[PDB]
Amino acid sequence: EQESVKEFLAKAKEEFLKKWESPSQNTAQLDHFDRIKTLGTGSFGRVMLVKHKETGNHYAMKILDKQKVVKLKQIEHTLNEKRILQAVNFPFLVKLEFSFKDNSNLYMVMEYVPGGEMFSHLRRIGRFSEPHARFYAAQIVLTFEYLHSLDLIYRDLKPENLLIDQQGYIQVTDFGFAKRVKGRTWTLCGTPEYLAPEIILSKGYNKAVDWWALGVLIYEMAAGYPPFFADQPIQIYEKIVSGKVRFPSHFSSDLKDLLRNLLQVDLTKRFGNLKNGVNDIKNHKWFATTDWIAIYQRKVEAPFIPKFKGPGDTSNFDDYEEEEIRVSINEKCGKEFTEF
Ligand SMILES: C#CCN(C)Cc1nc(C2(O)CCNCC2)cs1
Ligand SMILES: C#CCN(C)Cc1nc(C2(O)CCNCC2)cs1
Repeated sequence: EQESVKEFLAKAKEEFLKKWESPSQNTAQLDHFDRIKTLGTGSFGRVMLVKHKETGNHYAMKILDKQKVVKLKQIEHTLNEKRILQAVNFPFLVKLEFSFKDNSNLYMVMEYVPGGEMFSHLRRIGRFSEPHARFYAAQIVLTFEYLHSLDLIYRDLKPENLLIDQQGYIQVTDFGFAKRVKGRTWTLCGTPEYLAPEIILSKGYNKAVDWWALGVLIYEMAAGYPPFFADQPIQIYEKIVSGKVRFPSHFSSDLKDLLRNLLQVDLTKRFGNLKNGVNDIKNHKWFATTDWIAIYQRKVEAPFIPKFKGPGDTSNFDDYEEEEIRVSINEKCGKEFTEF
């Protein structure tokens, strides 16, 4: 609305498109780093703390096995992830420093954020007060304003993907489902508790699914548990498509009103997806105390600072079996990953 916001977003889009159209490639190699510790694992990849041998700097290295990426139908998703991360720039997104590939794997070398996942702190404290939840939610609102103005949808908002930095601010990690979308998209993906009804029903869907997921995240931060849950995914999906939501009595009236408009099952009536876009959220009464410019500038004192001893501390992450990073003598899946 204000011309200063319009010109900020226009410059952000110009700088994104220049890097999008000419991506960087092949900017390091594996024997430039020492392996320290496994920080997370999944069905086709893992994340490892590493140290660069010449500079001494620490990084979070995401390692993807090419053969498993193909088998689980993730080729286009992994190419989206790396092409988007090398082109974006925003205070609340983890930065990609290097990328490269070898006979067996794809590598994305990110900044290391030592404070841990928001999920760990939420479960240890029980629930966040409304001011504490609001500080984190404001950073997500600004991040989605940025991403959506570049025609990007994020599609994986949840507490495990939000890391807490040395200042107590959020860094969003894991762009494995992020995509450049000018109209609608159709892939079934995401985590069950956070999916909007139009994903579950196999519709063509848009950026409104990120604003639904922000309603699930704010509910989970302020209550301690998500609004839709069950033992089996089909039962979760039945609750989501009903959209019946019960709120704890300790929620303020302003919080309940915001959540009824983000958790709106009709996508054409959902906040974030109306004529006024993000400003229906930024101007809602639950955000009346938020200084949007001071949050962007990192000038607000955070609700807490994680406890850690230095840039290589891993005490806020958990323990996994330590496995080899094997590189085959023969090249695998070369054609499929030519652009990486
Ligand atoms: C290889 C090959 C030919 N396949 C039909 C290609 C395939 N594409 C998929 C997608 O889910 C990838 C994400 N965009 C939507 C389609 C699954 S299988
Ligand atoms: C708290 C509590 C009680 N549970 C029934 C709550 C639940 N929490 C989950 C999640 O693990 C899903 C993924 N992100 C974080 C929360 C599933 S069911």
